[PDB]
Amino acid sequence: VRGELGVLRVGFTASSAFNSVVPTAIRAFRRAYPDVRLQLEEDNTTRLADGLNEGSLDVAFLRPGFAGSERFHLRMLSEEPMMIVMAENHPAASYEEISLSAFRDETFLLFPREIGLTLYDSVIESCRTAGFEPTIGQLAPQIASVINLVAAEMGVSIVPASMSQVKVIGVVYRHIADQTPTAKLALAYRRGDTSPVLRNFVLTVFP
Amino acid sequence: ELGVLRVGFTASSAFNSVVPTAIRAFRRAYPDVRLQLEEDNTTRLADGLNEGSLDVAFLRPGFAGSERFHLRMLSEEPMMIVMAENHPAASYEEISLSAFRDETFLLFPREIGLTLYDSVIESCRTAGFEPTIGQLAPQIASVINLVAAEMGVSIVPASMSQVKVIGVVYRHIADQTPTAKLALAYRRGDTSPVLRNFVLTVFP
Repeated sequence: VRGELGVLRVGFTASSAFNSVVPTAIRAFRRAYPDVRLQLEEDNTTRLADGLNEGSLDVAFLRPGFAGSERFHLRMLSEEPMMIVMAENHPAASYEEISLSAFRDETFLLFPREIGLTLYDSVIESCRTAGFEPTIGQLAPQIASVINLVAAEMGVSIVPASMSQVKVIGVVYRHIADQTPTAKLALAYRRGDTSPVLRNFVLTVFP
Repeated sequence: ELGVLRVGFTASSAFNSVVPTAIRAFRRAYPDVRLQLEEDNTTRLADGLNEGSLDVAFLRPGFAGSERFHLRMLSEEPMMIVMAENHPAASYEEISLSAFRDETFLLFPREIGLTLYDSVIESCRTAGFEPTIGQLAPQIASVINLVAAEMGVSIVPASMSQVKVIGVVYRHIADQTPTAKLALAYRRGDTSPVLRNFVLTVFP
């Protein structure tokens, strides 16, 4: 009965929310352990890291490949293909499978590097791997914000595959035929945490 | 026909097609104007109209200081309800608001905006209860994802139902509610021809 009562702080990143595993993780756990009071905090991967260090978070969903990652339990959760979101009318939705080289001279909308550090450097690298430096467009607040801006035919973007559940009119998500760098997702917690509540949560994702 | 025009809009309106459609269309007709988009909530939108940083805004009418501007109504969409897919309420064809009295509501003023947030609260009260507000702490944009996680139920503009997050469903509200309104606003007496091309493109 250890740890079936108390309070757990769960953090996750803005676009990781859209990945179906965070809502599932949370929903499963709130079933087994109704009595435990959750506390959800959505934030930057470095925010989630700092807060796990601080004691202000107990478990986080976050994108591995951050500096100092060799300080926590990092358990690989999810790997997802990255897809290009354009406007429906765009010339290139006509091509079946999209090569990123066809978007050299486009304006690439993106989140700020501080706003999404891990996703960004891999987004640029695919363009680079595709043989051009992307022209950065208008900075937008959240991953969903850029999708509506694509609907307004303002740019193309690259999003995790789980954003293709934002079915705004007038955008489409296509698949790149290059490296298709993925979006990794990892369950991260504190090394040495003997909380039972934490493992009640950590085994929920890993039964 | 030349210059820059500064356009602004609420995060939530960008799901209502009128905003992409009116931008996409103007961008076609007038490629020489450099569009500048500022996504922000209505109160700062008006602020930017006043201090001069914004020349038109898509926003929610009936705010205070709304007589210092021009506002022409653009759309009105009903507000629906998002709930987790294995909710008891999923199974009713038409749902009421009464049936959520003891329920947990997930409103975040940041995502939806004051004017919408308070009216949804008002709406519950008209049903016959004070809605028990879910998470005050660390407000995060996008409730649908906490609704997929069975943490509550939220009320969102009909536009938002294009967010087909797995594990949520959306249903219409049989209780007569207030709807989600959107105006289009510019300063009184702005005498730009570039500004007028934006308004005419929205209201042709």
